[PDB]
Amino acid sequence: GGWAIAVHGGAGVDPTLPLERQEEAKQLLTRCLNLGISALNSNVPAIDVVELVVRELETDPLFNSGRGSALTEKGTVEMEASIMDGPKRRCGAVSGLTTVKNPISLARLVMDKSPHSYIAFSGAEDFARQQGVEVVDNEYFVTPDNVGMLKLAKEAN
Amino acid sequence: GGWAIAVHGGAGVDPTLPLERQEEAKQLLTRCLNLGISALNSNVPAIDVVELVVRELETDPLFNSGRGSALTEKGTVEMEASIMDGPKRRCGAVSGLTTVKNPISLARLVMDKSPHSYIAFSGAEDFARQQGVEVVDNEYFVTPDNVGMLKLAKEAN
Amino acid sequence: TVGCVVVDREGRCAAATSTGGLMNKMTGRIGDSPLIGAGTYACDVCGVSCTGEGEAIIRGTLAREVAAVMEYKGLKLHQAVDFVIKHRLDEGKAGLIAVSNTGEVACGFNCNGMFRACATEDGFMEVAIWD
Amino acid sequence: TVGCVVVDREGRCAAATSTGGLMNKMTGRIGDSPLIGAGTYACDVCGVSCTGEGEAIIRGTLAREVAAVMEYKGLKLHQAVDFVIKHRLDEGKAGLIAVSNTGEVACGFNCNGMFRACATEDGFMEVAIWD
Ligand SMILES: N[C@@H](CC(=O)O)C(=O)O
Ligand SMILES: [K+]
Ligand SMILES: [K+]
Ligand SMILES: [K+]
Ligand SMILES: [K+]
Repeated sequence: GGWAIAVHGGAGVDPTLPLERQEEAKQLLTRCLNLGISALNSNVPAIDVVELVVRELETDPLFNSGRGSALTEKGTVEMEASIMDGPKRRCGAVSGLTTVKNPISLARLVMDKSPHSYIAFSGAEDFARQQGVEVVDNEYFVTPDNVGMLKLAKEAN
Repeated sequence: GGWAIAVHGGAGVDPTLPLERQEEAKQLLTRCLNLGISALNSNVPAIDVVELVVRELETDPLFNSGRGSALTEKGTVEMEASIMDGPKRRCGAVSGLTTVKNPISLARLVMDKSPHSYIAFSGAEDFARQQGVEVVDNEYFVTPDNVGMLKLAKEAN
Repeated sequence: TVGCVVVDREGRCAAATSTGGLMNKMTGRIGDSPLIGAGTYACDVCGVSCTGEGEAIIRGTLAREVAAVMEYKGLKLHQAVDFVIKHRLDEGKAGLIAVSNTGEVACGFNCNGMFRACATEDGFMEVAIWD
Repeated sequence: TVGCVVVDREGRCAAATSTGGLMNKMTGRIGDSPLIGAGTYACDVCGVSCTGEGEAIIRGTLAREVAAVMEYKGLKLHQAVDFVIKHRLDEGKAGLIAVSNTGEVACGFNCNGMFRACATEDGFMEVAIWD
């Protein structure tokens, strides 16, 4: 009858992955879970905890989201996310984000500050600026490893 | 063990819609169902029938899809569509279309001729050209009937 | 929004939905129509296409739900349809059309009306606006 | 893909999923992550977040299914997740994490591994990749 929380960093793991990269991933999961654990102890609502925990997962370049996102055929980043509040089944979702620092919070904002449930690409970029969220150039989200992964993926084809 | 088919043109009827407009609507619905009925008597697979019937619904300017689409806050047209084939639960979807003459057919193409289920905005426009479907200027989609209803809607705030 | 659901002589269901979306909608707004499980769904048992308030159809997963209540509550098609309109809408206005793999056909809605038409091979045929 | 599911002390569920999508995806491709009912779902009885092969999770309506088999088959949270995973994936590889309104927590997948962590106020805590 008390709080619970899960976090994930994606399914499908490289079996060729170094022990150290694996510890780093674990460190990250722990830190994020911990933000959640402490938040639930201070009695913050479940809907706020999912957002703040995902913000940390987006900001750290390890996993495939926010900074460190996978790359398109074009070598750029297009991000997307969704959030939902159980009680009254409230929903927000975004796609085609190119400059928005934390997609999950824009989704949260679609839920709370727009008549819609899902806004995408240019119109979602314009929503970002109306809501004054932190935005940045696309290059910010692109990391070296993802660039190497893209080359390797293009070659498998 | 027999075929069945339904066809719709949107829930939410003008509570006072003229008999005149009602007859047009029923006639269109009849014409569309007929294409469907005939296809089914000739043993066309269901997935082919839904597509061909919705093209007729998209081309005719009466309902809100294709030509005759509702307008965005900017007074243009952004169209979306999806399609699914029951037996293997195969999917295709498109959103943010501005030039594609028949959105449902692009969605069929996503399902059959792309590694993805869902492609939207610019990327979907590009896929339209990669697949050589009929494209036109966005103006083609705007009916004077719709321009009027937007003016009326934007004032209604 | 326009749509079409079919079950053929082979028992195969399929569904298709296409729309311009909500009038005056914000640029880039995406409704229920292109979202599998929301505006459109088809599996072994049925084929469904929805129309109405997108935001309400999305949070209701309406199309998938028609299939869900038949698989898990074992309802009949016409009931599944009507169960779904009653309990998944919560002040939202929507409707939908559906076929089953047994050659059944249903509509359902909670709006003043829905432009629809349906037929079966034994020769049923209705075209309707109100009801 | 990354995600978090949470039930608080009030028994309220919520879920969030965020991603850069699939490496080398075509421009404008949308996966399961921003799709309510596929990648993310939360209701009265649960909160779910999925990751894995978008197309499988999408056709699978995965996140909504965990809730459905609870609300319609009466199954408890852990049974639900195993049910949806083993008996609703079909050759597609995906995982999910989920929370119940009763204070329970659950992970589940069919691929080689899933980066994940869960805690339960019982002082129960764990963080894994394989298993
Ligand atoms: N389903 C459409 C509207 C309609 O059904 O007429 C939407 O919400 O975008
Ligand atoms: K990240
Ligand atoms: K909203
Ligand atoms: K039309
Ligand atoms: K495909």
